[PDB]
Amino acid sequence: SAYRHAVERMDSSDLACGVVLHSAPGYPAFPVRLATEIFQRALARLPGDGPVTLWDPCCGSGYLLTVLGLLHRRSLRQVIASDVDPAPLELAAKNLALLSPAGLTARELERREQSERFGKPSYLEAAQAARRLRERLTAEGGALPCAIRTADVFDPRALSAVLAGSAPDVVLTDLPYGERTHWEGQVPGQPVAGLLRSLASALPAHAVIAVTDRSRKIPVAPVKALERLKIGTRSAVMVRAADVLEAGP
Repeated sequence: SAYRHAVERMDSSDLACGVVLHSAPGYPAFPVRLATEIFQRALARLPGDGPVTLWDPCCGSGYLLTVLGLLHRRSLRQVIASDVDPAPLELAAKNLALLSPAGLTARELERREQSERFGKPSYLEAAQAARRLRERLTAEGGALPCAIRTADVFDPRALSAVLAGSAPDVVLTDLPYGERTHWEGQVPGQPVAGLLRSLASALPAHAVIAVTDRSRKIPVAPVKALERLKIGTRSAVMVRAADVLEAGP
């Protein structure tokens, strides 16, 4: 596949994992360029272009959702994060804190304090990145409403509490490594199918569900794929919520 939206390689350095946004040893970053490509492909499959509610129900460290929240602030009404275990969620919460000017100010201050203490140039590189992100966030809509809760995405009855009355237009998630057959591989068909059915039970009919994995092709049949892409070692697939429901059990 070719980049349709992220056509020219951007300066995504301010959003790099471990600069302003928070890194973890146990969770991967996600490439910014691919994140924005997938998100823009999903937006292109929505009926209209009003403000979008975006949900990541396997949010991990929250890096992915936070990249999208900042980068695509102008296109977003709110973001929702959820995942099954407490460990990732502590870090996801730190990342989501960056979706307000106050959170970015706090991170910038932390980096400036680290500069004074340690003297490493990178801390000041990070403080300036946080300042720039805050300035863009302020100009592009201000604080982005966000919520984060624990929930098992495979349990459809858990979902209404995560949504708290919101109707997500886009789900975008990087599949958790524990759902893979093994660490090297990919999530198999039955788990993917169950994930999609669970989500579609909670979403409005028009919602676009976009999932990505380390694989050549993510199995969704008998659901019809709206669209697929392959970039590097990663693939993505998008489906419509209404179509998932039409496929049956």
